[PDB]
Amino acid sequence: PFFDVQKRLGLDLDRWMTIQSAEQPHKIPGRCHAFEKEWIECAHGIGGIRAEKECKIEFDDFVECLLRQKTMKRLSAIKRQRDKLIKEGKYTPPPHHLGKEDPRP
Amino acid sequence: MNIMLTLLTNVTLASLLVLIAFWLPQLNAYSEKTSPYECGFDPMGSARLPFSMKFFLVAITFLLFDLEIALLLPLPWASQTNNLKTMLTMALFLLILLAASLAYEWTQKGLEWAE
Amino acid sequence: MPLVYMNIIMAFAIALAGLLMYRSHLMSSLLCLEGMMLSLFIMSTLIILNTHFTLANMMPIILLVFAACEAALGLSLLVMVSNTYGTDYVQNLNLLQC
Amino acid sequence: MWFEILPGIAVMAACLFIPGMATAHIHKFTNGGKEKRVAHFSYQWNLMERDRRISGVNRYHVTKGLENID
Amino acid sequence: LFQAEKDRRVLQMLRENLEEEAIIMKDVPDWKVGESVFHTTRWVTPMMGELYGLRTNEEILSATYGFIWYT
Amino acid sequence: MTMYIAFILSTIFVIGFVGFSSKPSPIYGGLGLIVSGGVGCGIVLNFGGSFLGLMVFLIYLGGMLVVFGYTTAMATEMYPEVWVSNKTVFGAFVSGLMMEFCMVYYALKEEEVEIIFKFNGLGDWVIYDTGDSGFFSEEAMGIAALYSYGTWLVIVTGWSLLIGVVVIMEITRGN
Amino acid sequence: AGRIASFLKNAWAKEPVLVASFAIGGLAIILPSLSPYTNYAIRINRATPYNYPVPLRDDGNMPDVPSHPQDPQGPSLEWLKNL
Amino acid sequence: MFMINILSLIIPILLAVAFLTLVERKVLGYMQLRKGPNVVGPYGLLQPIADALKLFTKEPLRPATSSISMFIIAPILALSLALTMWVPLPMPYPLINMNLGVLFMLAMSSLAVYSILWSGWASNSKYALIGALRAVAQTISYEVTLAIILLSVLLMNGSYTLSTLITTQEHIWMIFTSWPLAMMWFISTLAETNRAPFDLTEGESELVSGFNVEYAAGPFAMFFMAEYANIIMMNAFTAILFLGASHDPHTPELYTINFVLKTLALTITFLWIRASYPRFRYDQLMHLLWKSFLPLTLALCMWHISLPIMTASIPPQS
Amino acid sequence: SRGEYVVAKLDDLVNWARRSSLWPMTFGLACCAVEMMHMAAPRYDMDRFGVVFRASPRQSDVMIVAGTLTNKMAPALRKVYDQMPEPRYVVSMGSCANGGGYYHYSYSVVRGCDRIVPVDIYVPGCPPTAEALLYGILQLQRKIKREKRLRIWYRR
Ligand SMILES: CCCCCCCCCCCCCCCCC[C@@H](O)O[C@H](CO[C@H](O)CCCCCCCCCCCCCCC)COP(=O)(O)OCC[N+](C)(C)C
Ligand SMILES: CCCCCCCCCCCCCCCCC[C@@H](O)O[C@H](CO[C@H](O)CCCCCCCCCCCCCCC)COP(=O)(O)OCC[N+](C)(C)C
Ligand SMILES: CCCCCCCCCCCCCCCCC[C@@H](O)O[C@H](CO[C@H](O)CCCCCCCCCCCCCCC)COP(=O)(O)OCC[N+](C)(C)C
Ligand SMILES: CCCCCCCC/C=C\CCCCCCCC(=O)O[C@H](COC(=O)CCCCCCC/C=C/CCCCCCCC)COP(=O)(O)OCCN
Ligand SMILES: CCCCCCCCCCC1=C(C)C(=O)C(OC)=C(OC)C1=O
Ligand code: SF4
Repeated sequence: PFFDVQKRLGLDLDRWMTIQSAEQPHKIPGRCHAFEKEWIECAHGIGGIRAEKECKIEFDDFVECLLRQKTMKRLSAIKRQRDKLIKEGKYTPPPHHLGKEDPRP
Repeated sequence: MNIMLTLLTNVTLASLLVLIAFWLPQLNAYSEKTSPYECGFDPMGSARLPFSMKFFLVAITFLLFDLEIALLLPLPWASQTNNLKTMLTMALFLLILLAASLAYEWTQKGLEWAE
Repeated sequence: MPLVYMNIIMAFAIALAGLLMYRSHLMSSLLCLEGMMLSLFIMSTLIILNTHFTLANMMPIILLVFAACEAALGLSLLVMVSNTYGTDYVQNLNLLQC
Repeated sequence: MWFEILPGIAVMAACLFIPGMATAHIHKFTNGGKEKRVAHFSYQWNLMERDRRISGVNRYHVTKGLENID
Repeated sequence: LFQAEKDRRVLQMLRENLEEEAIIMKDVPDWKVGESVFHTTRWVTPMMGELYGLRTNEEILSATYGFIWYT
Repeated sequence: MTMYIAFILSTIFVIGFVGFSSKPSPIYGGLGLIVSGGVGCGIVLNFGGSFLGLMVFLIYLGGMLVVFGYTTAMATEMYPEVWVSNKTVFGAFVSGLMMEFCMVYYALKEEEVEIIFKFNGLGDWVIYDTGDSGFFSEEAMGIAALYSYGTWLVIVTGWSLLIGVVVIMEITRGN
Repeated sequence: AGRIASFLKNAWAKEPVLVASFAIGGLAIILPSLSPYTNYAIRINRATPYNYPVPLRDDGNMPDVPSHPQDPQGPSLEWLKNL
Repeated sequence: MFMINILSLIIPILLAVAFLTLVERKVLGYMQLRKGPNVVGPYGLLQPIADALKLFTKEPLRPATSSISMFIIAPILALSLALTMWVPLPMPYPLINMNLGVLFMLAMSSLAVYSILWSGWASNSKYALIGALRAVAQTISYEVTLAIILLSVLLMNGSYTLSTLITTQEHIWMIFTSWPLAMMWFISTLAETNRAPFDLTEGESELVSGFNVEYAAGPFAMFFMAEYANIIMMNAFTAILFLGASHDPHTPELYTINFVLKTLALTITFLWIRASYPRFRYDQLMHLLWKSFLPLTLALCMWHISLPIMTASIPPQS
Repeated sequence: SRGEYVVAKLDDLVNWARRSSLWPMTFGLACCAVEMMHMAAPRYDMDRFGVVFRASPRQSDVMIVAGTLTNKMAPALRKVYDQMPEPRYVVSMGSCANGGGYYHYSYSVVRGCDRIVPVDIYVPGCPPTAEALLYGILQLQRKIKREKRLRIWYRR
């Protein structure tokens, strides 16, 4: 089914391309390099069954970095509250959030 | 942003030229005038009938040889790598098989059109 | 997810349904196969660009190469079928039953 | 021719002169007169954006020298 | 110098967003101001939406498609 | 929010997919696939994939030219069908259009799990990275890595191409 | 000796295009392995600083690492100036 | 202000095409011991205006058997793509500065063939169908060789940016390094623009008018303008690729003048070639491209990959 | 009036454009077509007047009936005449095309091409010289110069 010729011969036929934290050209990092690094080092050598349970926090962080669902939910909630507050006139946006900011280098 | 404006301007100019050509002159269309042309006479059959392609085999090979271009176009960027020996070996290896594929179809009469 | 991801996924689904539902011409189904490949290319490229995974920037090119191989195979089979029957209709391919 | 072909060639050359000269003049007119900046990579775009931010008039080509460091 | 200025600009934008979020989300009963969505306590590179969420559309265009559209 | 350009491009992508999936005459199918390839090239360009989008556009242009030649050779009829010349083709086209409309509406006006998961929209600009460095294109570097990192991929791809040439010649032999 | 000579004469008489193509391809295949400047090309590729050189934390046991760019330690590109 | 630049690009190109028609007529006349147009205006300078006004005041006709949408779309696509091909050309500055200008031009050129194909098919006439199939054959003949020639030539440039070609040729023309590739590229551009001896799609002696036989009036004129604009654009691209003009950043008009004379010389070379030779058979064109051009192109691609490594002359800007 | 002046000037422009760009169909029948070729020859060089042969009837402005029109050929000539977009002109060249000529009493010859299509200019001769055909073409140009379509429309 899976004859690990690569591991027996130490060839690295396709293992250079399996993960995002593995030796990219010019040392260009992946957008979620640290989260995947943490999750891989948490789950290494303990087996797939345990990796799912004792490393669920790192995987949740990695998935949040990948898809950013919770961040978008928080931003949507904040903007909905902001729109609700302006429509009744209780809140006014600051000048630096309306295009009249003082830029810095 | 600029490229979309340029494309829109070009397409708009062409469409406006078509509109001017189609609405400015006087039109007198009748059946004899709008009929299909075959130099003096009515066509025997339809122009939608199957039209045999004698170069059908070269057309299939063009599909495979066109993707050779996709694999070879990043070559200018590949020449900037440190392991130049590996890149040169693989670049020369890829073209050699492309040359051998052409040689195989040539020697097996694949480039000659159907009779 | 972005809504563009849903758009590309529905493009794949529509092309798959178009392949699975057959009209008279064999050629139409090959175009649906090519459309599925195009949607796969677009989706994979978007995923790779978004996550900045540098090394899989070459993977869609391999996808395109094997897409060309598939298209050549399908066109060759269509050539033989049309040479046999003079038409690329699927209903002529009924010599073999279950 | 034979020199009567020349007027048409000259008209065509005059027509072909216009695009590049107009492009250069428009670039100079809309970039402070100094050859519109080229940003083929993200670092050049970052330089352009910083130049726009520190100009004070939201224009990258407005250049601040040593007179802006009091 | 560019790295130092980038750090300061990003931190200032995050602080301004935090203050505006504190003002806006006061009426929500169970909302923690500046609450992270990650279990880890290490620094996370801010997402584009987080920096420019409460700003004008022109700035968002310039930040997202400014370089790609520049020709 | 910002100009939703990629949303329009992806909607046109889906529209072209419906166009060639309702399966009119292969001429119009190829036209729809060309439109889809162009708008997909534009989509990929809008996220920074200039090379990949342009390359897929070029490849599909060549493929569709070959497909047009083959359609004229072996897929013609006396009256080629368009999207309005047949009840079945028109029904499929309208059904695809309204299915896409329903999905889009249910997607942006509320949050539902269509098939896989849900989403709210917010435009594509939110998920970007605002990374600021480099005298190169990361897409170009990753693609050029094929000749230094992907030796195995180059080997299998070249073998597959040569075998494909041999295969088409074997199939089209006849006898 | 003479068989290959006659074969090459016939090929030059009938298919000069293929003869030239094979000669150019063979030269392109074999010449790079005998060139002394291939290593120079590799070194030139290595000498291009695409990314920032991250400094090392000094621990008092690196005699071959400079403390300033103009210090004599580290790689030198003098060979490149005269190339 | 950018729309001003778009117009200052497109309108003079149309004027140049209009007067290129007259230049062709006069040059082919004088190579044939006659004069060509010299009555409509002094030295025939008013002939293109009369031709355009006659063509756009003449009745256009829809064939009864034609497919109307594609029939109308094809000339629009042709003219719009012909105009679009000019935007990345650096003269010395481009209207649109692209990282990949050469490959963009490749893709747009590949798309341009569909105007011919769709016009021929939608005309629903036998001669137009023959012309469209000949166009399919021509593209199959030239595309791969042209692309690999571009690859081999640009290997010495270091990127696909068109403006870098000026820097690459600061001291010498690229032709002095790749003249076999230059000859093959010249023949490939002759085939790509459907010009004699490869003017197979129109095929006037054999197919009467070929793909555009059904077309009349204004729509016909747009096909003509698209073809001539493509000729000028291809010659300008060849001039940029193989004949590098020295550019002074403080005086770009010198580069503009040098560029214009070189592209005019290349266009006149096309005109001369048309005046000199008979027409190929359209199977002979494919045999020429696949049995002679393709092997040399592959060998020279190998050679131009190996040469910068052997001589330590790899260009910058990965 | 102002409108009368405007339509007169527009007529002048359109007539100049049409008579300065006259494209005859590539169409000949007999002996006369040889003199047509000689009128296209370098000595006379009709292209210098703006006269270019075009094969497609869709792209042609004038038909020159140069040769005998037989009964078997008349439907084809009528077909190619009809397919010509307007404005279109017909020039009859030679005795055969004018009135039947030397085969006038034949059983298989149409006694003049004006039985099939309207004719604008009749060029006499058997064959007319290339110079005579050039004179006929210039006369057709002068006749086109006298058209007043827009004046007639304005006075309607
Ligand atoms: C070079 C690039 C730039 C070009 C710029 C110009 C672009 C021009 C585009 C093409 C339009 C001009 C064509 C010629 C003029 C238009 C004439 C015609 O198209 O319109 C007529 C429109 O007529 C309509 O069918 C009915 C007329 C009434 C319509 C009522 C619309 C609302 C009017 C309300 C009246 C009160 C005033 C409202 C306006 C302020 C229909 O003409 P028709 O006879 O078929 O065609 C024959 C053409 N001939 C006669 C010139 C040879
Ligand atoms: C056990 C039996 C062996 C023979 C039969 C095996 C059948 C399979 C075909 C060949 C086996 C594949 C083995 C080669 C795997 C490639 C990887 C390895 O060789 O290392 C490469 C060494 O490169 C070599 O040149 C590999 C190329 C040699 C193969 C090309 C020709 C042989 C293929 C023959 C079969 C293919 C089909 C038929 C074609 C004739 C790259 O190393 P390097 O670049 O240092 O460092 C990479 C790490 N970086 C990126 C961080 C720098
Ligand atoms: C700007 C874009 C939109 C407009 C598009 C059109 C572009 C402008 C048109 C260019 C006008 C030039 C034509 C003038 C050439 C006339 C040459 C002269 O010879 O004409 C003479 C007299 O002139 C003519 O009678 C009238 C010509 C001028 C027409 C009036 C001017 C109208 C201009 C209005 C412009 C409006 C355009 C449309 C705007 C929407 C008659 O002599 P002719 O018999 O030949 O020669 C005899 C041959 N020989 C010498 C060898 C013996
Ligand atoms: C080691 C180099 C390899 C890589 C470099 C090559 C890259 C590209 C070149 C290869 C492309 C494929 C070419 C395939 C050759 C097909 C041969 C063939 O069958 O053609 C014969 C004709 O060709 C032959 O004569 C058969 C082979 C003859 C020998 C060809 C060259 C062999 C090697 C010669 C040079 C060797 C190296 C150069 C050294 C020069 C001496 C100093 C049939 O001709 P038709 O076109 O069908 O005839 C129609 C009209 N009668
Ligand atoms: C381009 C050179 C000028 C060609 C002029 C067009 C000739 C049209 C007459 C047709 C014709 C041709 C072509 C012709 O070749 C010929 O001789 C057999 C005739 O017999 C008189 C003809 O009638
Ligand atoms: S008129 Fe005289 S020259 Fe002309 S075709 Fe008749 S017989 Fe021949």
